[PDB]
Amino acid sequence: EIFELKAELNSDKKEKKKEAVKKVIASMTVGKDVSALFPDVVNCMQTDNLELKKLVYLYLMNYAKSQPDMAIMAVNTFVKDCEDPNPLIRALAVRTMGCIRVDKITEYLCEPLRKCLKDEDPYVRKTAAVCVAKLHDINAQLVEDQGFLDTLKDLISDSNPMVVANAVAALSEIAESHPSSNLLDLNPQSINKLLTALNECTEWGQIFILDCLANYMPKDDREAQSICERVTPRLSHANSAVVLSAVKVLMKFMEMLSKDLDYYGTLLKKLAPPLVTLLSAEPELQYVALRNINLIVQKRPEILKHEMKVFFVKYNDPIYVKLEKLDIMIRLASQANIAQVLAELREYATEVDVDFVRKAVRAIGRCAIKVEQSAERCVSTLLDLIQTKVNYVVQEAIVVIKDIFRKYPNKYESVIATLCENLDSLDEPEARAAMIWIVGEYAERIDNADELLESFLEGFHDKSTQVQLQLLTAIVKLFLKKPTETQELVQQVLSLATQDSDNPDLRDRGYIYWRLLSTDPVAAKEVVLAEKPLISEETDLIEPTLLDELICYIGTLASVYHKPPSAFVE
Amino acid sequence: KGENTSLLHP
Amino acid sequence: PIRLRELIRTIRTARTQAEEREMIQKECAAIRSSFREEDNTYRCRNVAKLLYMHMLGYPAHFGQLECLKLIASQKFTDKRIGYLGAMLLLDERQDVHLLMTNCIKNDLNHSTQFVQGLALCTLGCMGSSEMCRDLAGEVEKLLKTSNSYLRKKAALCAVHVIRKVPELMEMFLPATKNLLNEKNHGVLHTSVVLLTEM
Amino acid sequence: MIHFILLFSRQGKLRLQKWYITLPDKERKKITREIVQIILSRGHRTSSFVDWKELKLVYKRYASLYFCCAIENQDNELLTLEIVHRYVELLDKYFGNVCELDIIFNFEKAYFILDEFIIGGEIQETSKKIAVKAIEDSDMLQ
Amino acid sequence: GNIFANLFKGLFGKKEMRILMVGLDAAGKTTILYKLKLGEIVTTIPTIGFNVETVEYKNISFTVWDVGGQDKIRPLWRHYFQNTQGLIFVVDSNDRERVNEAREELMRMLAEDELRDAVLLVFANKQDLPNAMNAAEITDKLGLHSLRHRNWYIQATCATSGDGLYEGLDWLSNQLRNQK
Amino acid sequence: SASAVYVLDLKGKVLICRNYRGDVDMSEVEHFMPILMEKEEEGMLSPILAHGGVRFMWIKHNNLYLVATSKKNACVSLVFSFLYKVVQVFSEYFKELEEESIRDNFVIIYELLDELMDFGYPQTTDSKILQEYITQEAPRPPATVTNAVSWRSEGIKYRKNEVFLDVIEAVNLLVSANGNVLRSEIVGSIKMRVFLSGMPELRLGLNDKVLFDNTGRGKSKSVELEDVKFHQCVRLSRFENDRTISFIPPDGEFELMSYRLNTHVKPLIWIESVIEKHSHSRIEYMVKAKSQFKRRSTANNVEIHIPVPNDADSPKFKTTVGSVKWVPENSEIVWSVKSFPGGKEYLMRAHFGLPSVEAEDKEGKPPISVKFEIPYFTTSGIQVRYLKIIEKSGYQALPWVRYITQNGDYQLRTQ
Amino acid sequence: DRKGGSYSQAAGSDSAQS
Ligand SMILES: Nc1nc2c(ncn2[C@@H]2O[C@H](COP(=O)(O)OP(=O)(O)OP(=O)(O)O)[C@@H](O)[C@H]2O)c(=O)[nH]1
Ligand SMILES: [Mg+2]
Repeated sequence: EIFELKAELNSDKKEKKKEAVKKVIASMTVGKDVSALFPDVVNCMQTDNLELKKLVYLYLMNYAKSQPDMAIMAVNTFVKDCEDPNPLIRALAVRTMGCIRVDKITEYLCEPLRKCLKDEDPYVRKTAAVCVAKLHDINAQLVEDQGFLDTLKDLISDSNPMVVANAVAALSEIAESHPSSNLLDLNPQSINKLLTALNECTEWGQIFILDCLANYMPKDDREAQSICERVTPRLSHANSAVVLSAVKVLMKFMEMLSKDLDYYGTLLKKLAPPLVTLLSAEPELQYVALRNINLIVQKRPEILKHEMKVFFVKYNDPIYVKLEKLDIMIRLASQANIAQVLAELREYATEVDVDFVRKAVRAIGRCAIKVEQSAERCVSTLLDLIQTKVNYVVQEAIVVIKDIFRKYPNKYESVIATLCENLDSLDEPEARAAMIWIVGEYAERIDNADELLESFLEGFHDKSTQVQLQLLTAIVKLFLKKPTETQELVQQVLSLATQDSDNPDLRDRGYIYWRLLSTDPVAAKEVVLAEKPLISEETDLIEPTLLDELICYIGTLASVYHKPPSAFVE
Repeated sequence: KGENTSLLHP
Repeated sequence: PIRLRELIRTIRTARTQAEEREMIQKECAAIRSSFREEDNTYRCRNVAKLLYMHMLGYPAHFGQLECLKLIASQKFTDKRIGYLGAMLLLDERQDVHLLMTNCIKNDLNHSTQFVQGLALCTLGCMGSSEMCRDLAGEVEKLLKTSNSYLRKKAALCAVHVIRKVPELMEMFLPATKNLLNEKNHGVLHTSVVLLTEM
Repeated sequence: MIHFILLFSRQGKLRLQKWYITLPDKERKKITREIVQIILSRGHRTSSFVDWKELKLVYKRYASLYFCCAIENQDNELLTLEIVHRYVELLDKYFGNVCELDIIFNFEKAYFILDEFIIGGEIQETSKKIAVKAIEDSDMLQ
Repeated sequence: GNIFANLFKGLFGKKEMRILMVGLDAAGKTTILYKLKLGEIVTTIPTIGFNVETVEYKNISFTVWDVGGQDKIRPLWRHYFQNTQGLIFVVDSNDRERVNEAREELMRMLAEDELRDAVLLVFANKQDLPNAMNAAEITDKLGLHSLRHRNWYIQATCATSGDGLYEGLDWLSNQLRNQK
Repeated sequence: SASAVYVLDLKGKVLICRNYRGDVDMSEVEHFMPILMEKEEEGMLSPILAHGGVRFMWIKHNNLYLVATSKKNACVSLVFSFLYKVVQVFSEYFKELEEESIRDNFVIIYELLDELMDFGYPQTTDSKILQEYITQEAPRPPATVTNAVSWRSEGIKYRKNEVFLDVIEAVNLLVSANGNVLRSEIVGSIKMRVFLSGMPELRLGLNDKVLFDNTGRGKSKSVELEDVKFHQCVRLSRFENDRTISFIPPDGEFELMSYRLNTHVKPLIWIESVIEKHSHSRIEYMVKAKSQFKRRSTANNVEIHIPVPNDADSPKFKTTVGSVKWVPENSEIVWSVKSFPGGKEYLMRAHFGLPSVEAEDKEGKPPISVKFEIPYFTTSGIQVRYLKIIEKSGYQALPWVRYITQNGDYQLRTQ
Repeated sequence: DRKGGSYSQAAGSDSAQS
């Protein structure tokens, strides 16, 4: 096996060498440690066949880190191959030189990199730029000493527009890892030159060209208007990444754009068809499009005011896609489409996904809380969900009702009777605590509040800390409101939570309640059963500083994660 | 394979 | 009448999880169609396929009446298939073993030793709170038998009844008296286990 | 007694399953998945004894398909291993050169042998030849 | 296609038919089934589960699945209603207290869309004491005339004597089979 | 900015991997499978995985997951576009997407992967360009990639200049269970298979509403596409300037334009579904389909899928037009129709029993979707004006195009 | 013939637009 392969590789037969190389490649791909045969293949490296040269280069690249000492016998071969007349051979040699993770290998490759920097072939120029970028990433000091920054900068203002885009991407990558000192920013002539070559750049070069504009900050309305006009044709590109880059560039330029000028209105009008087109991309890109829309929603929410039908989650849509659609609908919910949102939530509540059902219930509750015009509709939907006889659905409806009571309890007295007998046997702490709080705060429309609380007092001392606190608060509120039917209940609750309750916070709360009851029961009504102020709901909108930063970082991994770029990288 | 082998090899 | 071996070979031939699920669904549909006509000739193959699917993680709610019907049958293979179905897919929480009490009582007095032993094993494996109440008398009757091959089964049934119904152990106090001279190792082990459980 | 005994392959496929405790189907599936994950995530020097859910989870596989047992903490651990070895020997004698392929094809025979050997989690046949003779006689009935 | 085999089978008799065993517990359903199958008054314990048997008469094998009238077995009667073409009801003429329960059970069973093509078959059980009602009083009490789209026939059968079983079997065969 | 892109398998084995930056260790792929298994078992599985500080974005392929591990905050959209381009290139080169071709063309696969991207930045993405320089059965790189026109190879010579167009129409209707259509959008598809000599520059011209309004002819039937996406060869400058669709057609089948706009017209097929399901006794399928399309248009190969019960068995179909077949694998009955002329009314009456034992858990109500495809029908009414085929040498072209209307997201909400 | 609509000849431009 290994001995036979070594003997075949140490032979003078081209067919045998090719067969040995193919076997070694197959073994390496299958999970075989062929690094021990790297020195043997070093001798059989300078071959006229292009197929064997590629395999040898791949083996050296994959066996360079494993055997750095054995990689010292390839500098001469790389130097010889760097002057090959065939552009493909030169490009392969340039790629292999930058792909070798050898500290002492890149030092001797500086001369070949300098020689290939001025390559006339656009593919050769792109390969040289890629090798320079790889060397700078591996050794920034080596790249600076070699002076490749000037060559990379001059590559942008040359021909080979794909080569220019490759050089621009390499320069941005070098500056991306740079500490921002000596940046490669260009004047408006550079931006105009890039825009002129933008229409001639390929799909990959278009992204590189648009990436440079993401860092440049426009300073004049005329320059911003020209940039917006140039980027407008980019929205009619079949490439999803190119469309996303153009949208991000337009959003960044809109920060300095003037709302009085008609350019902003035209950009907003032309952005909606782009968002609609992006929403119908592949499932892998659907999540990215949803994240981009959510990030840009907080910036210009009026752009997608009428985009509500497309936000509906399809039957075959993925769970991530459905969640993104639900989040977009919640963020884009409005009174105009309140009925549509309610219908979608009711339809979405009939699915078999427990997590999906919970997300739909949360979105419906958020929509009901945000818009008070649909409070009655939200209450009716919650009542229907509770009557649907679903444990998870019942818990979600109970949580929504409890949240609405604390937010809009002025007209919530018509649901206490319906919620009084609503299969209260559920032991879920989130639903149980919400029901207890609703009963305690709304202990006016229910004539059997004491009877209902009697069943929950059997295991008050061992139910839960939060549940016990909620039950104690409800008992105290009932005693303050109607102590004739709860005089003994309050004493029993105080005894259970004061003597049989070992919780520190719960014990302190029980002692405080007992002291208040024994000091001034009349004052307890104005102290315990007081009119709480308006509940400050947590705003879901991101901070303006983060929103502005997220506008520039469009299409990156941070946009999907909704985290700052420096808070997600390692 | 490994499935046709005897459980105890006896 | 698809054999269990053919179903196993077809399942092994499937690679994708979705493809395996589709094959299992087709097999279950075929089994349900065969059962809906009240088929009794190839019931053994359908029962084996359903048991394999249930063990593989396939639903078998519709294949509950077929096992009960095969249990009350007369074929030895059909009786074994029904007993296996009752032991595997039948439980106290299932609620489908309530009708099996009459079948167990009828098979409790069966002359065949394999049928009686299989019924006793099924009762022990799927002991219920109400099944033991209506079957406690039958278990005690077989505890006094002189069958070495059935003494262990009777002891196991009594132990299962005692574990499920601790209040029924009072009826086994005189049944195990004078049973320490059993020559068979199994009978002596069963008696010792019953005494330890008591 | 043995709460549940299941024979699972190395790849995770289950070749046998016999639970003496009535549990929900979803709960039983979750317990089986957890047991498979614990066995699949255990080394060869773990003593073949795991105290999972207050149950003596004893895992000892002599081939690619492994076997697991769940007994209460009231008896010695070596007894479970001895019973497993005796059952494996009895199955090998009844079948003859038992392999993974034969186990899948002989699932009904293996279940019948297990039922005739242990019922309700307790040992029912102490002898090795009497149980084999009884199994052969039952099979010959038809 | 060809139906020569079907004609040959039908020339010598091929039809079998089906039947069900329903009624109140201790109403002679098991005794009636034993008499129909075997022909003797066999003493049996309460029907905790069910009794399955077949009866061959007039070249028709009408299988009868006896089901008890116990509370734990009353809800189980729906399991035997699947793939069932006939149903036999056992009444307790000597059990006045259980007469209302039997009538309620019969009404509940007849109020199912699945059991719609099965004709009514009520057997006047407990026909051994003077307290047993006639073929009209039992039908009037059970309201058999108010069952629309149901072919119900009143037959009196005594478990100890066995008389009237042939008449009920003939009525059931006429209701099910309508051939020469 | 993925560190390394690798091709996985259904069993977790990596069919082929190729590191591009080297900042991510190759051993992180092994932990990807357990993470995916945990996410699937808990519902947290996502295409973009995250192994600590390195994100392993994966795409579910036909037989293996295209896992592209990344370390820094690289462009997720760019990575997805590169993965899609690689998948398209593999599909063009290899007709089968499975493990059969993964281990059979590794020698050319490695070269294609090396030439596609370097240092995480894709460089080559044209299938024809890649095949002209990398073959599985090497010369200098073609000048087409270096030249501006990378979508139309020069020097192509053909005996005849014939271009086959395809007016693909996707009729997507989202009818809720209440009977009202929520999402009714029709997405156009202008795909042309140009096979001529040279590199002609197509001059696309159609009865566009915007073009008609600009030219003053905004009074006839003009198609107003809400979203129109041009192909790679289509110049966006001309379209933005005066809607001039001038671009070099590709060598072969390519998508020039793809219209996308909402539809405010009635559905081509109106399906009324009735569920007379008894309580564990029987089930009724009162399915009635009404053809709202023009009578002159016939829907060929119409397959209206009606989801039947999961545990339903012994079903009987009582229909009038079209055969109904119940597929146990699909757990539904599809109302297959060979030819469905416009205005046709097909009524079906399903009847099957149900098991006595009730189901332990609910199965949901999947929507009912049809597979109707009526060609030679232009529902949108957009008519192509002309196609400006111009060549430097000068030749007479004979382009052809066919309008095909099919059913896309035509799902009807169940009751 | 071919399913999905027979191929039809296309013009070069809108002759009525000059
Ligand atoms: N002595 C006597 N008993 C009768 C007569 N007719 C009906 N019975 C009653 O019918 C019962 C028959 O019981 P079984 O053989 O077990 O069948 P069953 O009627 O379904 O009763 P269960 O098994 O308890 O459901 C006897 O217990 C009698 O009380 C009769 O003519 N004479
Ligand atoms: Mg009876």
